[PDB]
Amino acid sequence: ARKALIEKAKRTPKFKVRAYTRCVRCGRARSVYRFFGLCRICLRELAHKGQLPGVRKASW
Amino acid sequence: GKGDRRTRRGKIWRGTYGKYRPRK
Amino acid sequence: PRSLKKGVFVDDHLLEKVLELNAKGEKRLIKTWSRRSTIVPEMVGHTIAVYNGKQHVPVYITENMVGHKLGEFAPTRTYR
Amino acid sequence: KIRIKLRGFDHKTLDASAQKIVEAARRSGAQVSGPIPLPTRVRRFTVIRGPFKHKDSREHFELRTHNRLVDIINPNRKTIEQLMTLDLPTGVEIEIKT
Amino acid sequence: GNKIHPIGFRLGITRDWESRWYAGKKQYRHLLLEDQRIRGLLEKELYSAGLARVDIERAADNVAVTVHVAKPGVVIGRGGERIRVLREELAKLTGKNVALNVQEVQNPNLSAPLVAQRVAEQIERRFAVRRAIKQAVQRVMESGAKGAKVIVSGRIGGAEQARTEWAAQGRVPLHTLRANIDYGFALARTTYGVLGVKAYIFLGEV
Amino acid sequence: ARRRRAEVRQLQPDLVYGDVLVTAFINKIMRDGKKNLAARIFYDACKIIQEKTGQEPLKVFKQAVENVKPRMEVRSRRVGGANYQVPMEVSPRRQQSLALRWLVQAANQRPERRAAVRIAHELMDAAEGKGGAVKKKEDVERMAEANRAYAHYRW
Amino acid sequence: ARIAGVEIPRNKRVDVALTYIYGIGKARAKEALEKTGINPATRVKDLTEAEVVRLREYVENTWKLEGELRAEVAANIKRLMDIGCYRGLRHRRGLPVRGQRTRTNARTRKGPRKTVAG
Amino acid sequence: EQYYGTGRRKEAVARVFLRPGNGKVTVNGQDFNEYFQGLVRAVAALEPLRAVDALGRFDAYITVRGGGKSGQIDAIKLGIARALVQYNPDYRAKLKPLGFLTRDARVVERKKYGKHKARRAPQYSKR
RNA sequence: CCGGGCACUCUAACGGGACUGCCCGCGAAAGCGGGAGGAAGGAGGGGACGACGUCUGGUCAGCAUGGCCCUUACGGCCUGGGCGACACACGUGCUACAAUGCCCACUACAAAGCGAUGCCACCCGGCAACGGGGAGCUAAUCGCAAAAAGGUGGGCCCAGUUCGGAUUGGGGUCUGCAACCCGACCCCAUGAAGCCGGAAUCGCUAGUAAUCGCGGAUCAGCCAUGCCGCGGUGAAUACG
Ligand SMILES: [Mg+2]
Ligand SMILES: [Mg+2]
Ligand SMILES: [Mg+2]
Ligand SMILES: [Mg+2]
Ligand SMILES: [Mg+2]
Ligand SMILES: [Mg+2]
Ligand SMILES: [Mg+2]
Ligand SMILES: [Mg+2]
Ligand SMILES: [Mg+2]
Ligand SMILES: [Mg+2]
Ligand SMILES: [Mg+2]
Ligand SMILES: [Zn+2]
Repeated sequence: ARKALIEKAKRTPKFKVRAYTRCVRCGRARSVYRFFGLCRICLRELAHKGQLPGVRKASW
Repeated sequence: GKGDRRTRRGKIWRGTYGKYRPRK
Repeated sequence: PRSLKKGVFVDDHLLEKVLELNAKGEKRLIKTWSRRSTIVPEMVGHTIAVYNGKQHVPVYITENMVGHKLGEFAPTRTYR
Repeated sequence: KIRIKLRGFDHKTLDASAQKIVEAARRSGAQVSGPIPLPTRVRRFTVIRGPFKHKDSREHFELRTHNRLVDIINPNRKTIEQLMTLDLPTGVEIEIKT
Repeated sequence: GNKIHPIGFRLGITRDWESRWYAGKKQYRHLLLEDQRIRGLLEKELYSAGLARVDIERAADNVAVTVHVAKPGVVIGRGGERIRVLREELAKLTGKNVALNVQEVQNPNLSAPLVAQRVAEQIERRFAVRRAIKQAVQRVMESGAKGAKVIVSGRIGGAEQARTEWAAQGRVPLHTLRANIDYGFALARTTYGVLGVKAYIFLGEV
Repeated sequence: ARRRRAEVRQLQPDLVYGDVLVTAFINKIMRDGKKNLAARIFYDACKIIQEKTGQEPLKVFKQAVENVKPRMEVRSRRVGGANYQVPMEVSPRRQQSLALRWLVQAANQRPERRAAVRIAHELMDAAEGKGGAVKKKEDVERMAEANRAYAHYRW
Repeated sequence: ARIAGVEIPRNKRVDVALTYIYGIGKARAKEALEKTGINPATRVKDLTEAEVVRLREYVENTWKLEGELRAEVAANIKRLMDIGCYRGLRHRRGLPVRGQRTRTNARTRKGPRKTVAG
Repeated sequence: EQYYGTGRRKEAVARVFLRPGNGKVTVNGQDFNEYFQGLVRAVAALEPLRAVDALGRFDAYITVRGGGKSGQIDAIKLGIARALVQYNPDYRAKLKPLGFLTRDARVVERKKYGKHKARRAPQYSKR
């Protein structure tokens, strides 16, 4: 996203309401997971790399 | 029917509880 | 069916400034921005110009409408 | 009785170091309760393959966290010796409470 | 378009995750960004070395930030004049204080992450793509490998219009898990424009 | 079915008469996949035949069926212009299906409220010799033999 | 009989027949059929000139149904209008009130479609 | 005095114990015709016995847990066929023709993406 | 439920098993047809997996990135509005138009998941949502949970009607600094179009379609009938 809009990490937003994850790396606000603090993209990126332990390619 | 709010299945579907769907 | 609850809300901004105009007797027009702010008896007579998002609309309050909210009287959009 | 809950991300690494914390406790004490598996708690992920539109793709990712027990009989006081802190694996995290 | 990252497609088998440490819960989202910051600045420097893999291990405080390279004698700096300043920058990240026990890589031309780096380096230096390629292929196919392959992106030669240069020899099956093929990506910025370079090196088998 | 002549997937016998025809019928009756109530509906009517016959239920059934199955039905065949309505003998398999399907169909076409009544009174009209069942039947044969002028466009 | 202002349910069940009343629904029934104890499932035809009275007196003078009701509601709307209330508006301009999408599906409030040359 | 044939089905396991008894077949502390109250089929489960002229000349106590009444109706029909042979082996002989001894592999398929359910695929237009 | 015990179910690792290997028929062979054994038979059933390349495909609003353009505004903070407008048009869906159904009471089996400021047992007040009080759990051992359809019983009796819940008036709870614009949920009243859909058109070949309900992600709350998974019952038909 823009740069200003990366102040989310502002401990004092004013009200816990404005607390929006926003991907850590890309900053991708949408598709952001919790268990990873990542957007559906960066997720699948590293996943394929292998920098996320236990995280395998689901099959069943 | 499966969509009438003030009824039995109306809650079962709308996913709720009320005077029309208590517990025990 | 408007659910405020068991603890009404009114953004102080004017609450204080409107409650004070009563001390001098009355005033002459105001102008809120918290159209979200409910309404109380101490309005009757006043004139709180609310924002539409573009302008400051003079909403002449009245007994009948004392229970409503500023916003319902400041029309947002335009059409025909 | 010694509660040992071995939980790792892989069925080998972990499971392996859970056939150790027994031998080193099969002589110095009760023949143990053998290592008990316990079902796995899986965290599943699915994400639109590419970015922008194309929502009819997805690809799937899991995260199986296996479990293990073992459990023994009477803190032999002399078993803790063969065990104590002679570990070695790093892809595990077992907690305790006998 | 068709295809995957055989690496992420082989983790189940022929490939152990970069970071091999159980944990999770209210920590995974943490002990994760950890590595990122690690292998993050960790690349900003060791570029000159052959920074291939960079495993990571944990279990309790005492981490294990390894690092492979083809230029170990570079990591060290001077008996310990470098391998120190850096293990210090570690407390500016992992306050959890960790090692750094380095290791080395045999033949920097089988380490895909590098083979590609090189082809990139070359290219970034205004080199002859298709030539460098047919070379790297050899630098790699010409040392043990059962098969390799290199792929340079577009804007070849600077061409005002994207292209794609191939080249590769010997078996390089990918639809086969039992494969084991180091995959190496290499970015390669340029005066006129970016352009990655992929590196595939099929070795061993079963 | 471009590959092979699909097999006439046999069906399990009836939980009573142990018949297959009967089953098939129950199957046609059932909807939304509720073999239960259907087993009933039909069975419940297998009885109603009695209150109106000293006859046996099964026979009545067999007769209703073996009576509504057609012999020659229409069939299109466009040829260098417009599509003609051609006849032709009828398959021993398309007999059954085309019949049952019509019974359970004509049944649900009646005024009777209690579902089972319908089917029940329907098999009867059927086995007997009239009603919507044999209607749609003797209404197809009549369709062919009305275009029997295309015995040259066989197959 | 003629319970609420001029009523006429008959031949049917009662907990059903009362329904045919304005301020009466499948709810205010059971209540009245209890606050006045009556075997619910009885054909109104088979009603006691004695119960019809308690039933009437209750329902009539216990609520605000029929005629008098139709006027109250209309009164709130008519009121809603008098003041520049948003809601008081959508009513004037035949359009959904409770915050709904007036683009697609809006028929019920708007009625028949007025298809125009697009 | 005792026999045990299993029989699973669509995720339904049935422990089928067989005892020489006169034939008081029953399930989870609930009469057979009482766990399968008005379920046309059910009877099926016993077909195996009914098939070996048994039925009345043999008693059965059975368990079951998992799946749906039906599935159980089937699983049970299996154990009752399994232990039934776990008893007399020369029993398969003509118990196999019908095959009341063959784990019904047919199991619910998965839900693939971009669909509504394995096969049921979204409909479209202007094409 | 406590002692007791791993035989069974299961939980989860590891192997075993099936190869046209066996018998008949045909063939030059591959292999095709049929039969026995067998849990399964000829790729047993479903996934992950998509070749050289094509469409100058999509995305410089994910991220990276060559050039260009603005640097007191094409940057930045904020508050209110907007993304939610409406005379209409199309797409994908949901709920129906009913008696193989709807309603109340009682009663019976699932699988996969989630749970720290979180799942909330049990008791209490309230018609209710929910509020107050409060046990256990870091969770095969406690909670979300009830599965629903189904089964035994009784209600309606073919009616726009006990079908159908749109729309609108009124009262109220929970999240949040704040629900006018613009949230969901409950109780009451309201009870609309709709009685099976023109020309045309979509899906699916077996545990599938059809049908019933359960969880999850995101997330304070929610506009999820959507998306992604689970399992219950369980067909028709394929000449060609
Ligand atoms: Mg940026
Ligand atoms: Mg938020
Ligand atoms: Mg209804
Ligand atoms: Mg999507
Ligand atoms: Mg879609
Ligand atoms: Mg393949
Ligand atoms: Mg283009
Ligand atoms: Mg474009
Ligand atoms: Mg929008
Ligand atoms: Mg009406
Ligand atoms: Mg009708
Ligand atoms: Zn990312």
